[PDB]
Amino acid sequence: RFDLVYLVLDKVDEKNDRELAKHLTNLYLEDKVLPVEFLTMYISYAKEHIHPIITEAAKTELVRAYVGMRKMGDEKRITATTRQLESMIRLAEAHAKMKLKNVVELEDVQEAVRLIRSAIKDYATDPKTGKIDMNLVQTGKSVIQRKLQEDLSREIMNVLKDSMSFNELIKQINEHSQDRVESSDIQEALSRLQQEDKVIVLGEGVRRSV
Amino acid sequence: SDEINELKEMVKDEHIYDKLVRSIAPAVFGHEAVKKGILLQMLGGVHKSTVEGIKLRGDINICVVGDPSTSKSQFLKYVVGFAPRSVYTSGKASSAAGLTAAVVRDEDYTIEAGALMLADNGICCIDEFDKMDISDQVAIHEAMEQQTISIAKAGIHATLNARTSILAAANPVGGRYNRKLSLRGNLNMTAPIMSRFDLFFVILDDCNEKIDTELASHIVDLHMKIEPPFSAEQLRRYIKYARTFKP
Amino acid sequence: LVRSLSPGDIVDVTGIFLPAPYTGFKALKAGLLTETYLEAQFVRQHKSDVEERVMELITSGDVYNRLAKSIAPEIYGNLDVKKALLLLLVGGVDKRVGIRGDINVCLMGDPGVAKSQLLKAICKISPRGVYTTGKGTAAVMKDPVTDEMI
Amino acid sequence: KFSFGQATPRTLLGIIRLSQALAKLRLADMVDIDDVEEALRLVRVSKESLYQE
Amino acid sequence: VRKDPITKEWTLEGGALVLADKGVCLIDEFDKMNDQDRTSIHEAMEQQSISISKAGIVTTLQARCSIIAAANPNGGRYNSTLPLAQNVSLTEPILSR
DNA sequence: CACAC
DNA sequence: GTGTGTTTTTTTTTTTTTTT
Ligand SMILES: Nc1ncnc2c1ncn2[C@@H]1O[C@H](COP(=O)(O)OP(=O)(O)OP(O)(O)=S)[C@@H](O)[C@H]1O
Ligand SMILES: Nc1ncnc2c1ncn2[C@@H]1O[C@H](COP(=O)(O)OP(=O)(O)OP(O)(O)=S)[C@@H](O)[C@H]1O
Ligand SMILES: [Mg+2]
Ligand SMILES: [Mg+2]
Repeated sequence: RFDLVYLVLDKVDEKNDRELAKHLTNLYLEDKVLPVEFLTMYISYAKEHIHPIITEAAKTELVRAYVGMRKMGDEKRITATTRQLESMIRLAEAHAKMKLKNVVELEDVQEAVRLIRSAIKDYATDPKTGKIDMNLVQTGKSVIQRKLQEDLSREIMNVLKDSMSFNELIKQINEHSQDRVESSDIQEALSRLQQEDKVIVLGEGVRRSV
Repeated sequence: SDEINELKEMVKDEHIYDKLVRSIAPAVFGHEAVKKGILLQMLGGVHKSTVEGIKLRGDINICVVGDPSTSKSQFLKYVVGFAPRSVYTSGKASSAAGLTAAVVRDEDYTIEAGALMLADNGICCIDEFDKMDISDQVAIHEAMEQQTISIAKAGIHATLNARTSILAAANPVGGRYNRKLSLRGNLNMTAPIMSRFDLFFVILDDCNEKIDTELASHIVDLHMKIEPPFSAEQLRRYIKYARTFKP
Repeated sequence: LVRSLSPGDIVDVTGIFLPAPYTGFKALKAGLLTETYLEAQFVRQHKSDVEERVMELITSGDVYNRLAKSIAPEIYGNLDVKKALLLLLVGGVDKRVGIRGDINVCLMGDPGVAKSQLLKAICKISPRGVYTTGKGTAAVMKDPVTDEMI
Repeated sequence: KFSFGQATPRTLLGIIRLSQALAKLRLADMVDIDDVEEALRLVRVSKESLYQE
Repeated sequence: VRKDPITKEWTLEGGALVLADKGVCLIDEFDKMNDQDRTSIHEAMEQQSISISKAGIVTTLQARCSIIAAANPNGGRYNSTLPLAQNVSLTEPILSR
């Protein structure tokens, strides 16, 4: 629910580290044109007097930008949000509020879109997803649970061809079925199997299939 | 008298059903099924009671499961802002008191009304129904079924009335809906409570090139100024008039 | 003689010992059992010549090494920690802002190492030095109901 | 090998104040190559202390 | 028991089973409350008495209650092929009463 | 109790 | 002169209880 999330980092690299530390040393030397104060009421005057008004050309620019984002994100992986469209609209309105134009021009639309796209490439992984932000369970994570649920179902059916506790399930899943995967994934997938009524769990102990 | 004439035009209208369906949540494009379900929930049934003293629910309980980008929260906002005696709540349980009620000691035990109490004879707009733990879902099992909550914790024992309509909006398990599994599979929410829900609405954000264009254009056009067949004030009087009916 | 005392004073106070009475109605309730107080008359605290003397110490004794051992003469080893303690006691000065002149160190150490003794010595040697444990600072409000102080 | 060994501008502020204290004990304006060498030696000794053995 | 706000002492007030003495007590969702709360009714449903030995107050109340409880089978559905104990989460002593 | 109302 | 009115206190410390 944040329109912009900035991943401000201090990653090590001697080129920019030299410049930053030199600026720090200049700052140390300092103590022993910029509107420094006029902005604090300039912003208020812009907020009061200026009422941004967004145009139909801005509308078309916004629509094309959003559909382009959806397709570039596009298994057609979901990307960004209609809320992200609301965010670009609001950022373009803000860009209209500054420079005292009170009209959301076309340029503001692509400026806000560029800011949003840069932020998205920042906070998302290298294969920009647009889904990890709204959900901890990413596609590359959801595939793990979808594998574990079917693996558990098949293992149960093989056992029947009857009931075992959690530790025995761990013995024949993490050892030879696959690598040393996390244990709670098994019970999380068993919950999903319970939702589909495929198997039943008899308390903390044994568990069987219907 | 002018409102009498407006109501007479409303009742004598032939496409009044479809017009009201379209007039529900003008801020939302499409999803006419959800609009119809919300309209029915607002109308409700008849809260009959048998001679043996057993009461029969007239409230309608609706759970609208959908992806995070869907318009669940917008529907909840429209309902809470339009339906009288309606409150909004989330599955996070922001209030210290539980979603039903709570008892608190004074420095004696006194009752703090939950989100389920204030919306009595109205609609309890519930968000993030998947976020709330089943520990609180079981607390509303009797509330959304028997319309009552019985509490006997410490020195206080009473049964409070919850004659509310529940509007649940929960994301499917894993955030995104999975059509490969049934509605039971796509939710962590369990059978006994959903058997008490009347209708289930599944809304998905299909990666359709055109549908996204109409959605974006509609949103920007709303940002411009939606023309509903009947206004909210005009609709409320007809809803009140229909509530007087006991078919 | 007012304002000559503070709570952190260990003093030899000489004064007149007088029976402050419960004058009013409480005298009837209590009776001959009176209360006492001292009408203090005198107070004695207990608690560049030195500047030339400290140049003399600087020229003679190597402060970096000698005062390091002087901080913890009864503690053997960890002389570099003692030098760090000297540096903390001296402290930087960068009051100009645009930072801070307080040096802060944490002694995680190891149980059984005389960290507590080092802290006690620092408290006994640092002016305005206080010592406390993690579990006992903070602040309190209106502790006595009668006066209702602030 | 431990990630706590990363150098930060906060370490620079600490080094500056340590050098200030060092010259503070030693007359005035003793912050020079010798002062910063002593401060950096102490800082590196402290850092290696965390990596003792 | 509770400290009296007016007279400042511990006093004992009866619970649900006290008000249902020589009557009936109904327990909806008998499978859904805390087991530590569920075990507090053994003396009440068998000895028909409540013994309190807390805060210096020691007494034995009488609760001639008729306990009627409603539960839900494990998973929400009753598997008839299994023994009853396997279809429930409760123990023998609570089942015995 | 006893001085002040 | 007959008869009043104060002084006069709810802290800190245990024990319980519901949530967390
Ligand atoms: N069909 C639609 N018509 C109009 N607005 C829509 C539609 N679908 C989504 N939106 C808008 O998209 C935004 C996000 O949807 P919400 O109603 O806020 O649901 P939500 O909060 O995303 O649900 P979650 O699961 O809690 S994230 C809101 O501003 C909605 O108005
Ligand atoms: N290097 C040392 N020189 C002199 N005495 C020492 C030395 N190391 C330990 N001691 C003695 O050890 C005791 C102090 O140890 P402590 O400081 O209490 O240990 P500790 O690491 O602080 O454990 P705590 O209190 O749980 S943090 C005193 O009796 C000291 O005399
Ligand atoms: Mg929402
Ligand atoms: Mg110690």
